[PDB]
Amino acid sequence: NDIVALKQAFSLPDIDYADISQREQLAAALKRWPLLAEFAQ
Amino acid sequence: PDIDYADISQREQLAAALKRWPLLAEFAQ
Amino acid sequence: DKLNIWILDDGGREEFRQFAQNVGVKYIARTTHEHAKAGNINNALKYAKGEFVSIFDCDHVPTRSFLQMTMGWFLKEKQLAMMQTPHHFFSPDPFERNLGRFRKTPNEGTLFYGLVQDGNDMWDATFFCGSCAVIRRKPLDEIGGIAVETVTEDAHTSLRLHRRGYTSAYMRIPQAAGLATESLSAHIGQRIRWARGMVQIF
Amino acid sequence: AIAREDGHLFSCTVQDFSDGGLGIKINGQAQILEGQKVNLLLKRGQQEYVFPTQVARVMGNEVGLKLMPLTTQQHIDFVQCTFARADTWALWQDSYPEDKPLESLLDILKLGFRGYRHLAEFAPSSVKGIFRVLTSLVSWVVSFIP
Amino acid sequence: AVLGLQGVRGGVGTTTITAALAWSLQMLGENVLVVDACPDNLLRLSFNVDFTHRQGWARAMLDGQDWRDAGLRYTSQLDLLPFGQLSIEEQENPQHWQTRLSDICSGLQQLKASGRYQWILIDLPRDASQITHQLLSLCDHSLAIVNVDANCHIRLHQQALPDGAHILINNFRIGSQVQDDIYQLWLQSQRRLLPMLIHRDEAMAECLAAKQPVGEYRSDALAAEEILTLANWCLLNYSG
Amino acid sequence: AVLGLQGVRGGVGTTTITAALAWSLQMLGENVLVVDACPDNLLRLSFNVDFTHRQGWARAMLDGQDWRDAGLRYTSQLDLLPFGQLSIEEQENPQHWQTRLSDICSGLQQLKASGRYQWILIDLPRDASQITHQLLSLCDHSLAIVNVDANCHIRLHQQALPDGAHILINNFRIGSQVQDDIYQLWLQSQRRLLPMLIHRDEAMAECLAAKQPVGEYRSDALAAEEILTLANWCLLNYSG
Amino acid sequence: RSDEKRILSNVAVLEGAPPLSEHWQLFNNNEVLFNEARTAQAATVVFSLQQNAQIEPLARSIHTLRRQRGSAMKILVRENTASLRATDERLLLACGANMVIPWNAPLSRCLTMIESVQGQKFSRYVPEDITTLLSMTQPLKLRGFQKWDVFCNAVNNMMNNPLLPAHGKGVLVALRPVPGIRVEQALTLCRPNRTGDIMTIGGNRLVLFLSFCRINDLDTALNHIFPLPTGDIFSNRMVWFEDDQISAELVQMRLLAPEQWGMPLPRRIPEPMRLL
Amino acid sequence: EIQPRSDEKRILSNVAVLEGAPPLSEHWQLFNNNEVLFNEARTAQAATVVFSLQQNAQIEPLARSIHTLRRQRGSAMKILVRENTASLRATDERLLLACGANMVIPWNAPLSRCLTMIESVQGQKFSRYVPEDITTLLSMTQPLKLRGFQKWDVFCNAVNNMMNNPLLPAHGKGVLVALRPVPGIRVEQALTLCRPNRTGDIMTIGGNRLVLFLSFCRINDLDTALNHIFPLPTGDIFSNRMVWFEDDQISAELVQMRLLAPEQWGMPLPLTQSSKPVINAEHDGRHWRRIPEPMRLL
Ligand SMILES: Nc1nc2c(ncn2[C@@H]2O[C@@H]3COP(=O)(O)O[C@H]4[C@@H](O)[C@H](n5cnc6c(=O)[nH]c(N)nc65)O[C@@H]4COP(=O)(O)O[C@H]3[C@H]2O)c(=O)[nH]1
Ligand SMILES: Nc1nc2c(ncn2[C@@H]2O[C@@H]3COP(=O)(O)O[C@H]4[C@@H](O)[C@H](n5cnc6c(=O)[nH]c(N)nc65)O[C@@H]4COP(=O)(O)O[C@H]3[C@H]2O)c(=O)[nH]1
Ligand SMILES: Nc1nc2c(ncn2[C@@H]2O[C@@H]3COP(=O)(O)O[C@H]4[C@@H](O)[C@H](n5cnc6c(=O)[nH]c(N)nc65)O[C@@H]4COP(=O)(O)O[C@H]3[C@H]2O)c(=O)[nH]1
Ligand SMILES: Nc1nc2c(ncn2[C@@H]2O[C@@H]3COP(=O)(O)O[C@H]4[C@@H](O)[C@H](n5cnc6c(=O)[nH]c(N)nc65)O[C@@H]4COP(=O)(O)O[C@H]3[C@H]2O)c(=O)[nH]1
Ligand SMILES: Nc1ncnc2c1ncn2[C@@H]1O[C@H](COP(=O)(O)OP(=O)(O)OP(=O)(O)O)[C@@H](O)[C@H]1O
Ligand SMILES: Nc1ncnc2c1ncn2[C@@H]1O[C@H](COP(=O)(O)OP(=O)(O)OP(=O)(O)O)[C@@H](O)[C@H]1O
Ligand SMILES: [Mg+2]
Ligand SMILES: [Mg+2]
Repeated sequence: NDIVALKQAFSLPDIDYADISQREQLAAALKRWPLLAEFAQ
Repeated sequence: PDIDYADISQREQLAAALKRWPLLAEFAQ
Repeated sequence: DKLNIWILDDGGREEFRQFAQNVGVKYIARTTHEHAKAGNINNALKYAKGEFVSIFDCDHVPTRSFLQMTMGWFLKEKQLAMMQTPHHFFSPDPFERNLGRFRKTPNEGTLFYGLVQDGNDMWDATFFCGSCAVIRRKPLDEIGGIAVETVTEDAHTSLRLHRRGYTSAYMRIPQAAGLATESLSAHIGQRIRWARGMVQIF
Repeated sequence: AIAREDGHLFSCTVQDFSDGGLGIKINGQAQILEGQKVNLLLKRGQQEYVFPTQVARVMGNEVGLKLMPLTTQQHIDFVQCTFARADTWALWQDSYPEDKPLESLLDILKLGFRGYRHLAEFAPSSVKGIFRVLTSLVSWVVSFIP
Repeated sequence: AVLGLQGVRGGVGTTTITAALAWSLQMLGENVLVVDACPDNLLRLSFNVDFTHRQGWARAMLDGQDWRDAGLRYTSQLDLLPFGQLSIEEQENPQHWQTRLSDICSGLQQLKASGRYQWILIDLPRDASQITHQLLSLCDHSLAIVNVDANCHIRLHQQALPDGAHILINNFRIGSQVQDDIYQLWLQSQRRLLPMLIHRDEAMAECLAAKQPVGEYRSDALAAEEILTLANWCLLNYSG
Repeated sequence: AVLGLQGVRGGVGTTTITAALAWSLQMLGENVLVVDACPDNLLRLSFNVDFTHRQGWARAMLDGQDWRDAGLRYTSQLDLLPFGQLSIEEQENPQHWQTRLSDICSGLQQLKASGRYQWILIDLPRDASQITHQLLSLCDHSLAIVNVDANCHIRLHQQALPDGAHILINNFRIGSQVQDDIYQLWLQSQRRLLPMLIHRDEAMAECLAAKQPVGEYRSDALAAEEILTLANWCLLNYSG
Repeated sequence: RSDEKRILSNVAVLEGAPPLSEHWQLFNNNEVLFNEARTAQAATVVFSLQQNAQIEPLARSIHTLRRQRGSAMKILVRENTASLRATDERLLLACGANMVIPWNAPLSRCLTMIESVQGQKFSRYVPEDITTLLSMTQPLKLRGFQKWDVFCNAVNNMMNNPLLPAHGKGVLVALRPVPGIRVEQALTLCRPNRTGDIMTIGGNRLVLFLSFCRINDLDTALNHIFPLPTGDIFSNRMVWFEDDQISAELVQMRLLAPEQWGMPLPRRIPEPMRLL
Repeated sequence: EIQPRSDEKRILSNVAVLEGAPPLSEHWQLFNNNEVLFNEARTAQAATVVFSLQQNAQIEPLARSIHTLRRQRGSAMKILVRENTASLRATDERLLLACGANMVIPWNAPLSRCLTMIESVQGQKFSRYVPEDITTLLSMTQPLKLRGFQKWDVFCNAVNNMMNNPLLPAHGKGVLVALRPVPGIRVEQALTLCRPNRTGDIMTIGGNRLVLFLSFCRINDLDTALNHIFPLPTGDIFSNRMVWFEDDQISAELVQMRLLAPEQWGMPLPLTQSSKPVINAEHDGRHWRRIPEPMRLL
């Protein structure tokens, strides 16, 4: 909620935050567990 | 099932456990 | 894939080498120690291959949003060659620590990094302040790297970039916090170095 | 939140953090002693992270925690949950009180008086001692007679 | 409102969460009636009801009596309606009584219309029987209780949640990599996921052994505070 | 011969224990056939079967086909017979097919008399259905899976286990006081309790996500060793 | 010299694994192994500890081997089951064992450890008298509640013993009960199990001394002692585990006047209703 | 002799060795990493130095630091390595011991057993020989340096060269195992089903017999290696095995193997033939997963 706090504090209404750490963790998880990979795609 | 609650009060640890938790004591009477 | 972290060591310390090996970041320990931090950064540039170079001091910890809050303008202005970010100090400054007013009074440097640099932004005079900054490597290679003449190399290289036609920018949101000077003597010394460098540039 | 070795979890409010410790407040001092290991639960958004800790001080509601030797990933997570949060410094700067010239003058006057009292204890040139003590004496007498 | 709690599988914590939610709702000043629809009849024990107490609405309707006499008064703002004890023959032959319990739906509707109870919580099994479907249809809103594991990940992709039901996570553990991965996937794939989750707390395990709700047994436990958060969310979002 | 594993409560770990026990028995040199009698059809996913593989013995019998063509070979000494994916409508009204699955009893009798399989593990649900009763009737031995908690302690005093069943403990924690009390009480009171128990292991949590049995997923894990001990016990005691 | 490569070992050391080399001899129990090692000079002797009762005869055998045969011989004690305390391990090391291999280490770790001691000589001093080594296993011999003076005297006598490990004699703990329960109730909820554990009450504090307990393994001992979790009974905890700290705390505890001391003292029910 | 031993009781340990526990005595001095600890230990003479190992990348630098400490500060010192989570093979432990470490404490042993092992080494002098050149010790850690299938000639030569290296443990060089396939499948097919992971693992085909040499593998943990480099169920692909784990036995078996006629040697199947798997198993990266296949129950 840090980005939400920043948006509530100092404007920034159009900067869409790309959390690349979450995406990389999700990709590693999908690679690690074939069940999640099967259900996701 | 086979339940043997006879002579259950002859052990100190079991007595303490039955004192702590009313459910086990209720079943053991 | 597009982020390389380098640890530059002028002491040749093996603990830093092992730490870099353990965490997976790069490491450079130059054999000849000349021009101090400017020379270290130039030697690092001699090996690094990236469009942008971001310089961080040892005590300044960046937030995860730093690059996303900074890199937007570099893709919008092709003439931009330097972006600056405020310097925040979570450690109590000598005034704040000694006088007992830490969270009550504002810091000594928050007037500069809160209003003065924002004012310089309009006139395109936001100069490099050492840390919390990004420099495009293509303009920085034309000027011959970080200036090595004065003791305040950041202001000198920013002045050269402005004199070659490139612009500068400033972003107000504090995205990195460092350690303040641990004593009044340290503050006096760092201010003396800054003033000496500025008078040398003048 | 804090996790004990017997499996009980209790809520807490982190009040300060450092490189190797944290300070929390517990409403009622639920269950903690001055050497027990405790797992500390920190949330970055919707994700929760666990950090091993040892209790260093218990003074009622306030508890001091000392971080255990962390791995590299735990170090990264701790930095992302305490230091490298993109809300701490902005709100820190926005929480600075505004400028009140008269209150500022009063504070600076009190600071000068405090500095004089500080020099009323130690003295490089002994002679200055008496003069500083006299100044502080008269100054506090006047302060008592405003 | 009538709220029905169901789990995607047994052992997720639906009965414990039902008792805790009823206690938290009565702690905020809301009159609550808690109804057990699970034939196992385990919800009565969280409210200090004796095991030998065989009285309940299902046993009342299977003996020709009136099911209203089986209610219990735990506090001034909490009433309990046990299912009732079933013999081994009745447990192993569920087809001879599952069609005879349909009278509870009209009674529950009239209890809802009476207005005495501001909340009527129902603990529902997942036996895919007629009574479960009828009572789940009577529910204004419903919660789906899951744990973050592979079993629930498979089940959510192959079984139908109740219409409009929200997913509540119980038994959230510490230091489970697979749990973290599944939760990361659910934060994006699952839209009905509630923002609050219950943790794996020893207080929840001990509350049933002490025959008390977790809020009554241990008010400083994290599970009790999270159930209080759930109760506040239900007040703000499931009011009508 | 025929060993039916049934859980006193859902979520105890019957499916994962069944898959692990089959793997250990086939590692000991026994020909093993696993039958998934639970309609949820989750045992197949522990043997790397695709989620889109709808075939099974139950689906074949419902569609009128032959259930013998619904078998899957995992290793040379381990065979799998999935239940098969039922549609949503079939799950909503289980009474439309529960009486149409009687020939599986005769088929399992034929397989038992064939001698091709030395062990036939059956993963049974807990729904008091007629098919589950028949499958339990044809089972030579039974294993009741419990967790050390208040719920299973209550259930062991109010629901009838299959005759001759031995109780197996799963999800055993470290440093849980109420669990220790219940476990000591069971040691001094439960005559059918097996001397072996399985501790909560992250390997058992990750095996289903990796779509492998725990012995195949991680043979060095403690749960794998405990399952091997249980397999040795079954070979020494349940062989005849 | 001649039998340096030789490894005389018990059968149970290898959990069914074949003799790893030509230089291995496997024996049934640690008695024939002792007799065969008596003839050996620089071999490696790997004992095995199955049960607790074997420690004293094993200590005697190790003492005899390290006395009659010099520092060339390598003596290892491979523990196969959790049947050993820290004090027993110290005794075995003192009697002449190079090192004791824990049961946590699997076979491969044990074999690497056996390789570790090669080429090493036992330079530590082994006393001629064996009884003075066994006397160090348990020097207190006093259990349960003791009065303030008796407790202080016993702990002080233990601290002044020269034949005890430095800074590892025990742990002194002062427990302050939470408000609402007295110290006598805390004393009632306190059942030490070992012989060297003593407890006392004075000045709204419950003071424990756990013999040979280490500071790290203090919560485990307290969990064994108390029936309820430690943390719902007490508010604060003070610990002294170093000799100087324990002595200072004892000399600060003797200046407590009597009449401040202590001695042991000689749910909602739902009601039926009709719903309407 | 480094005659003076004034710090015989000082314990210089990495902060990670004490897993948050307070220093036991006034003699314990903690250090953040194993580089400040090495700097302080370069001045000690009889202290116990406890290093902490948490990654495999810091084994060679730790070996070099231990070597320098042992070759400069004499035999009175006590160097201990405390493995914390998992970082070591047997060969790495042998390298650390040969560099000058007194004892390597496994991660399985808890903290209390670690402390007792620390106190077990007191008063002891390191009497083993530490060579001046560290490169020889570092080369001893991997003497084969070729992975996968090899020709019968190359396999025999490599194994014999390993067995003839004097700077290696006796009867600890590796395991030579010959696998006879199940009658339903051939030997090249069995070759397709084996995926060695470590550098020193090699294999070859000849005379209807698959032979494997697993470098630095003990006999007691041969099944673990086979399970790692084959579809877990061994026995569905091989009938019986013959194992040689001693230098004389391995040499005699190699001599017997050299007598095989060249016409009975094997070659890997061409990559085009690698279309249908021999059995129902797939190698998705570095693991074997068995794919269920349809069958008819009888
Ligand atoms: N004063 C005191 N200290 C205590 C007590 N219980 C535990 N400790 C301390 O805690 C350490 C760990 O013991 P553990 O985890 O129970 O693990 C123990 C336990 O599994 C076993 N053990 C030792 N003595 C006995 C015994 O009399 N009975 C049983 N059943 N096991 C024992 O040996 C392990 C190692 O114990 P230690 O090396 O002695 O190291 C012990 C000791 O320092 C206690 O009642 N009094
Ligand atoms: N889990 C655990 N329990 C502990 C520990 N220390 C003591 N106990 C408990 O306390 C009981 C009495 O131990 P004790 O008075 O020291 O008297 C003990 C002691 O003198 C001796 N003993 C048993 N095991 C060991 C051992 O591993 N080492 C030594 N040195 N003595 C042992 O046998 C007596 C009877 O012991 P038990 O029948 O086992 O019964 C033990 C055991 O249940 C510990 O560290 N861990
Ligand atoms: N040639 C060969 N031998 C094999 C192989 N797999 C297992 N072994 C043998 O089996 C022993 C036990 O390994 P583990 O049970 O997997 O338990 C292993 C494992 O947990 C870990 N380990 C060692 N090396 C590695 C590695 O490269 N990667 C990982 N992830 N773990 C490793 O250390 C433990 C001890 O291993 P070691 O001391 O090396 O001792 C190893 C080794 O002698 C293999 O693919 N090739
Ligand atoms: N469980 C287990 N797996 C084993 C073992 N030996 C090999 N493997 C597997 O083989 C892979 C390749 O290891 P490598 O080629 O020796 O190359 C290895 C090796 O050079 C190094 N490494 C990792 N752990 C250790 C270790 O404990 N000791 C040493 N000396 N190297 C290690 O990292 C490389 C990559 O290893 P991973 O990514 O883990 O991936 C490892 C691991 O999955 C073993 O004994 N146990
Ligand atoms: N958050 C929790 N933390 C720890 N234990 C819990 C938690 N929630 C529930 N439990 C324990 O889980 C066990 C089973 O849960 P519960 O009694 O609620 O059954 P259920 O799954 O709702 O119903 P059923 O078992 O009839 O399908 C109980 O012993 C309970 O104490
Ligand atoms: N010993 C264990 N340690 C950790 N996780 C376990 C253990 N046993 C089972 N689990 C996990 O519990 C979850 C559910 O177990 P499982 O599906 O085997 O239960 P079940 O009784 O078959 O449930 P269902 O009623 O859905 O059929 C899985 O994610 C599994 O990995
Ligand atoms: Mg229930
Ligand atoms: Mg199941």
